[PDB]
Amino acid sequence: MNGVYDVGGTDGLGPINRPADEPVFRAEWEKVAFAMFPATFRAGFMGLDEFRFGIEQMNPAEYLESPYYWHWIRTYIHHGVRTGKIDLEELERRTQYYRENPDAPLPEHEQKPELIEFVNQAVYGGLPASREVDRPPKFKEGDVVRFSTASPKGHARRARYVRGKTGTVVKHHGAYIYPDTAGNGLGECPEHLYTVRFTAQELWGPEGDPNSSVYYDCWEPYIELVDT
Amino acid sequence: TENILRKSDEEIQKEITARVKALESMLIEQGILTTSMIDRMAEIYENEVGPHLGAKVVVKAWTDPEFKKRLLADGTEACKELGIGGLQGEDMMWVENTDEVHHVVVCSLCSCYPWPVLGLPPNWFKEPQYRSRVVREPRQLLKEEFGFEVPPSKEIKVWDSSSEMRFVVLPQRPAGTDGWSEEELATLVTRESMIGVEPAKAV
Ligand SMILES: [Co+2]
Repeated sequence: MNGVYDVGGTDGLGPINRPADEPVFRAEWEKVAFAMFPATFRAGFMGLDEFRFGIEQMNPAEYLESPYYWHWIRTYIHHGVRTGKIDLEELERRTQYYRENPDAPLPEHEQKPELIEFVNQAVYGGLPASREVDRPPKFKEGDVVRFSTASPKGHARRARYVRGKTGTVVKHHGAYIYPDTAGNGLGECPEHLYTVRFTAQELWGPEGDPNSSVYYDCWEPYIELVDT
Repeated sequence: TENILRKSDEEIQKEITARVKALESMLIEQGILTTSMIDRMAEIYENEVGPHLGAKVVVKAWTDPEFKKRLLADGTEACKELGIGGLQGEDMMWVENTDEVHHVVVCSLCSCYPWPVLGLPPNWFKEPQYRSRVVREPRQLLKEEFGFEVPPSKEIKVWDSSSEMRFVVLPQRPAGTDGWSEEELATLVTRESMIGVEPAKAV
């Protein structure tokens, strides 16, 4: 989608706010928001691509100025409601309850060893998106390609700043989960992945740095051949 | 930036805390989230996984030309030699800074970052300001924000992580470090040097 979240190239966002140092978690709620990622993933709320799409659909003004982990909370609620796993009305009732009673206890619950096992496995083993496909790669290193000008309303990894631009294939990484299908609940539908080099001049016109290039990853359908 | 429509940081924190505890209570009742699961995830990224891991990879590459070749050929496989890898680092591609080239990484579309070697990203990396400007004015940004002046003649390669491939910068080894031990060299490798916003520590 042509969301405001796609900030690459956007002007007027202001200076970088960078403290000399900071903690990993600035508040207890952040630790909870963070841990909810593997929890909701295991529960089938969404996959990684869908996770991103939920954030992309946020109110832009809220996205631009809210604490980072709040974005995660928004996507959990988004998918919880989508899948019917979260009743919004009950969530709103409970929110007011904790506003009035912030120190009220959490529900009694049993600890589950399977959830710790999942955490350790996911953290140290990872969640690889690499997949094997039957089709051979259409492109190769050195090929000059042009990025699609398509503008899907659903999830995609097509930054507005690279659309319609011409670049050179730097490397073929093999096939991976395709965002355009995965983030929209249409499955993995793996596609070959390539890193493509775009000169700053090609991307920004004369306002671009005469000696700079941007490397951007493109799934096969994103690019078409110009010169072999 | 100032926004006359925005509540105070205190009110914002109070609202978020209530909303998160509410959502937390519901996921707990559903049996998909537990207090131990939360504590374990927090424990890992607060004490176990961090930039000291990436520093180990960097110093091995600086002192082992063969490992350096393997690292640049396949980052994931190379880091596995040191027992480093996992979540959000399943696919890593390391890029080497030289006298002619400088690399800098970003996730313009969100906040993608190589957690296995750098831990969780600092807030500025995830925010709109850095993400929007680095792909458009990298040279000016590095100088203005990080006090790092990269010569106009030296090429700046910006790596935008639009896929699951995670890019990590192998900074140049600082001069005056001939014969240093891997432990001594590690004191010069910063999280910033592996993102490309700063070179490794001088001297
Ligand atoms: Co990201």
